[PDB]
Amino acid sequence: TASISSGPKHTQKVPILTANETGATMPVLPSDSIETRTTYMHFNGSETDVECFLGR
Amino acid sequence: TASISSGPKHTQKVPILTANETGATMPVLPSDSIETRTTYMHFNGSETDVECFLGRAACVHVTEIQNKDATGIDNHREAKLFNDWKINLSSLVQLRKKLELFTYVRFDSEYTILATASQPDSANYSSNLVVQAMYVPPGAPNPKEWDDYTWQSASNPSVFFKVGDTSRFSVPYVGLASAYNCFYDGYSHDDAETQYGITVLAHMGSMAFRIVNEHDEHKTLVKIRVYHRAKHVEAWIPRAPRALPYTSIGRTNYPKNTEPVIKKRKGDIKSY
Amino acid sequence: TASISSGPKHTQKVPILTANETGATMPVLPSDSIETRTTYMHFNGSETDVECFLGRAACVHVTEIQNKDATGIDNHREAKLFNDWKINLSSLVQLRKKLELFTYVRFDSEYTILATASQPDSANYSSNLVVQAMYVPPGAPNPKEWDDYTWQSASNPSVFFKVGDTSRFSVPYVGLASAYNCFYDGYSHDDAETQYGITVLAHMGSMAFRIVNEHDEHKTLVKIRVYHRAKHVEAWIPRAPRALPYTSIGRTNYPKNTEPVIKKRKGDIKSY
Amino acid sequence: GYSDRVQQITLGNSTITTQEAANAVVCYAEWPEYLPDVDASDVNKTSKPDTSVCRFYTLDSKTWTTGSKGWCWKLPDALKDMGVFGQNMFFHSLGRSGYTVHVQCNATKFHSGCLLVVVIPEHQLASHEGGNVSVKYTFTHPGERGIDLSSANEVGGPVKDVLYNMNGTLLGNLLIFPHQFINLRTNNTATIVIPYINSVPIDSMTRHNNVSLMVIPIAPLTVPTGATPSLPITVTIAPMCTEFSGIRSKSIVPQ
Amino acid sequence: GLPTTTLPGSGQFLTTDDRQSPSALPNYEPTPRIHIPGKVHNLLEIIQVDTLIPMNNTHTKDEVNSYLIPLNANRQNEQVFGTNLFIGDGVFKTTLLGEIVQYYTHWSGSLRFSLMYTGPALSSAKLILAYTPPGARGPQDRREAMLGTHVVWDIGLQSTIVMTIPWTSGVQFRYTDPDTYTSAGFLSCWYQTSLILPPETTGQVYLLSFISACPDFKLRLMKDTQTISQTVALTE
Amino acid sequence: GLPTTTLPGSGQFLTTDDRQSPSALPNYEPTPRIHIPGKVHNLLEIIQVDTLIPMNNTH
Amino acid sequence: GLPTTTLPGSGQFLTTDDRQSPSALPNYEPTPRIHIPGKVHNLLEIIQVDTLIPMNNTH
Amino acid sequence: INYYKDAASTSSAGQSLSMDPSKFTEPVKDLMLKGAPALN
Amino acid sequence: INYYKDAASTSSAGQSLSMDPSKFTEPVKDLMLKGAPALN
Amino acid sequence: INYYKDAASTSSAGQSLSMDPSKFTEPVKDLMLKGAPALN
Repeated sequence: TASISSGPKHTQKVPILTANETGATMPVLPSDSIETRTTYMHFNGSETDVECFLGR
Repeated sequence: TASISSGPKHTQKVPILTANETGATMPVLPSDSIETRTTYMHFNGSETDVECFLGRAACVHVTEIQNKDATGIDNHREAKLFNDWKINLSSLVQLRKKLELFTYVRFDSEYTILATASQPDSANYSSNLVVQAMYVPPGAPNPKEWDDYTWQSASNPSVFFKVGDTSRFSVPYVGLASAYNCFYDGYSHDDAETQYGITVLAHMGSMAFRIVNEHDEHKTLVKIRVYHRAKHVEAWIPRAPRALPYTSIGRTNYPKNTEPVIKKRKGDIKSY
Repeated sequence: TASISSGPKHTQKVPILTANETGATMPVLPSDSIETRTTYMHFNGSETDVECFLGRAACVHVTEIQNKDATGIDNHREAKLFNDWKINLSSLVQLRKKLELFTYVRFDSEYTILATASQPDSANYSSNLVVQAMYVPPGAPNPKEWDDYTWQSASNPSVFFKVGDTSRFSVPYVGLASAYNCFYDGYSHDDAETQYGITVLAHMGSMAFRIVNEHDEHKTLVKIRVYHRAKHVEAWIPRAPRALPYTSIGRTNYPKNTEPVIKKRKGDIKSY
Repeated sequence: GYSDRVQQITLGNSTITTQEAANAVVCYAEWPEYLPDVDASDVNKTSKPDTSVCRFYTLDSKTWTTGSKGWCWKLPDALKDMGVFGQNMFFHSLGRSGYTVHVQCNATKFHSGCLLVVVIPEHQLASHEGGNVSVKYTFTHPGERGIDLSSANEVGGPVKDVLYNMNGTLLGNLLIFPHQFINLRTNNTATIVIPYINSVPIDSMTRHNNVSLMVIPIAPLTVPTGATPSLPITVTIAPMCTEFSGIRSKSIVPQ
Repeated sequence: GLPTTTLPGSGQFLTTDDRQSPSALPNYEPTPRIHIPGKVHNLLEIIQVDTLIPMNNTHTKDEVNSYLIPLNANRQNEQVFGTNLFIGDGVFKTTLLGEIVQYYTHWSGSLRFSLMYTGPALSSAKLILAYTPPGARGPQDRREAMLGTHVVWDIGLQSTIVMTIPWTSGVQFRYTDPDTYTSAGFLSCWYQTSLILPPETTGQVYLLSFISACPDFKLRLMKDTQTISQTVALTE
Repeated sequence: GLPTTTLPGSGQFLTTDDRQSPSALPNYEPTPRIHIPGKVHNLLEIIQVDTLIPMNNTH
Repeated sequence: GLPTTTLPGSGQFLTTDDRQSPSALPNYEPTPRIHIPGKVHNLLEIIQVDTLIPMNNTH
Repeated sequence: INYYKDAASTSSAGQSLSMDPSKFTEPVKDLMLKGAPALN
Repeated sequence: INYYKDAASTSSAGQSLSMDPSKFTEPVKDLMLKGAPALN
Repeated sequence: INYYKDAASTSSAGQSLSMDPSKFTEPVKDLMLKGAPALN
């Protein structure tokens, strides 16, 4: 599976401008606004499962 | 698989002359310089594997708590009504010298906790106490009294066992980086007075102990011994073994006016 | 599979006349000299196998340690605050005579350690003590006090069990040679005064015992009994059984003015 | 006619030639390489100035005399002020680098003396005070000057006792670390290639030094009769495969 | 309900046993491993790297000088140094080899002893190193020494000489803590001809000496080292 | 009778262990589940919804 | 957790029982065996060698 | 292996590995594409 | 048989049986052959 | 079933069922046949 590689941008397509009045949290990522390099997650989110959270 | 047979030599090819200035240790064998006969190894080097070397339980900590009437005690922590321990492997030196043969080390821990009771002054009997050991990760509320809401430990792993018995559980490698640093030549930030060497890179959690029992008429001393066994060991970059005595958890410092560590000859260089 | 049927004989072939000077024991049977009938063995000789003969636990050592206030004790070892034992199989004679039927012996050991407590003088109660038995191989630091750094035992196998209980573990054959010498007609070097007979060839390690508990108001005597069972036995070269009493661990010496070991007849050679 | 003996290292816009080498050591048998994605964590694209930072900087020279105890430099500290390497260093949040270290000391066939040149990963120093006294920042960041083991104890500084490596271990066992000797009779330089060694993929270049280079006289310098009793030792070091990441405002560090 | 019987040893804690345990942190995900040069797998890997021996032990406080074996110009027939081979004690004891051997009870195998010469390049020398196998005394003169394992070393361009102490033994293991029955011999070194310095040169020259184990080597039965102890627990 | 040995840790209660237990109510039948909008499975699902920060903390 | 019941005899030590035990020295390698003439396997092997009888016991 | 008959007696459940924040993060009636204008 | 779910809870690891001293004993850049001259 | 890893930890060995007294009862160099004269 955490960040893809992304480079300079000069577009008409701006993912960082939104309207929060709508009630959504738009899924913006580091790569929408800076230049990133690939990295992997190495993680599953196992210990935040509700079974785990309420299970001790 | 130890020595091959080898006979007289009169060559232009001399394996025993080398240049140590290069930094290599050339792999010279008995058969390069005497006449040998075949012999087999009969041995694998099993018990020198690092998993084996670091894999037996070592005592890492001895603490003590007491069961007594807390009535009128203004500071439970101070009366040893309960006690914490920030986990370390560098306070008792036996295991410490072993680990510091390496620079970075990675392993799961298996803890065994033995608890025995003492009744140094007149008691009718020996009571049966249950100890509670709570694992308190950094950021959790810390116990203030021996019976705080903290001990509810609703999200924090805790084990309850009886004094005289042993408790045993195993914790995965909790380091923040890829390995634990046995050494760190750095600071936590570029501060002019921040501490040197001691780092979170080594941090393994922390543990709080208490007796669950209320008090009987006599007082009971319970002494806790924590044992630690590394399992699934991985070690990188060997270093020179520790020669001088240790003075502090986490610094390399040795004591002043220490004694010569190399044994002086009783005789000459020429002596046997 | 014990006797075949055999009838009258009038031969030139006499199996019962031999020459013992040769050193052989000729395999003569009932059927060589009387008339027999067939009978079967019905038996295998199972319980005379050397694995069986040396394979049951035998008491090899009884020692004793006490739990008491060490305050002001200048010599813990001397107060039986703790105690060592250099492992042996020749101090209690029952098992010793059995092993010395052979010259070289090779086996794994299974140890059982029973610990019971005694309170010879007025106590309110019986405390519950945990014993620690440390295996101290030659070259390890030896305990000096009952709570030295030694007891950390970070590299040395140690077992913790409760008084009244038993501890059990098994140690591989730790001999330096291919077998343990039950006997050794040699010295450690050609010295004019070095000891004769006693050898490292027999060395099996050594063991140190202590109570982990601090002291209660009374004193408690704990007496340790070590049992040893040979498993995976291999024995070479049978010898004459021991006739006279033993005097020392590791020497063959018998006591002076000992008594006749052969029972004198009450009567003649002719007596029944 | 290639000898182990003559060598040329060209890195960037700078070249070194030695006509009296004794092979070269590559720490742990690994050559410096950039940070692979599979090992990456920070999502930032990194900056690789290449030839402007990966060239040879020659630190100021030392003087070996019969009384010398040895010198110690820390990396990347020693280079904190060299050209654009240094700027990059103070300006990014994180950086990573390997190095080629070339230590030089020539004499004549009448001199004797032998230096140990060793690289120690994570050399945490000891306070000469004992106990749990710390070693202040400035003291472990001597810069190009390095630490002079024959200088006096100072307050908040490290211990400078050579038989103990500045940490409670014996000089004799430093040989377990990548190292090379300079024996006037054999050798005139020592070269060690250092791959990046850390427990994290990239780190801060200012709060943590990841190797100390140490040059220690072991067989004392002995000059021919009526020779001047000393020789200079020069250290030239080149960052290799350097990467910087997390650019911003420019760190301010004590002193 | 399945019927069981518990055996002797139940409830004991043996620091050397290896079993499963519940994880206190169910479901936790450890940090990924990244690559780090230098991984060690066996202590046998590292005792083959040679380290310096403080052979010149004759000082009174630890000094860089006890690593230096001195050589005198123009002496003939004489002896350069001597030592027994109790690798767990004496000169050997602080070396990495000595230091690891001390974590085990028994050792077997060949040792590699080398000497690197540091004298001016225009000097010359011929030394003899001799290994004396157990059973005889430390040699008292070269004649005595030369009848056992030996190497005539000719000091040249090639600066180091590697002598091997081949495993000579009845019993297949020796004790690391010095023991008689189990003893390994002596190592001595003498002038074969003599050190000669060039003109304009003077004084003593020194040899550095190293020790490491051959690939031959075996160590077994781990135990605690006499090389480290303590009187109270340390704190931060 | 099968021979056993008990290990260190026997009888301990670790609040984080996960094992089977006898049911006190053998054979009881729980109420059927009906559908309810909004099921959460991971705390990671919810920390992606944004909420307001009291940035102006100065009161 | 599997349900068990312990029988009479639990915890006893019978010097003649034969069971497994943990090794105190995990991973240790014993010295190789070499050949030695004379191996004995059964006491029945040796009681077939004849030995002298002190028949004249009258001393 | 379950040793017991009832389902309540089994150990903890196993990770949903479900994970779909959109019911919480994007419950809008007309779909919003990142990059397209929020309000047209 | 593992009785437990997590990997940390398993017993000790099993012998590397890796063993390669050359990173420590021969980290030289140009390969040295035993028997050939050290310095050419 | 061995529950333990090391060989020393296994139970007792099992009967040699070897049994050959001739090394002890007839170690003579020239073979003696029962019934034939001992000394020829």
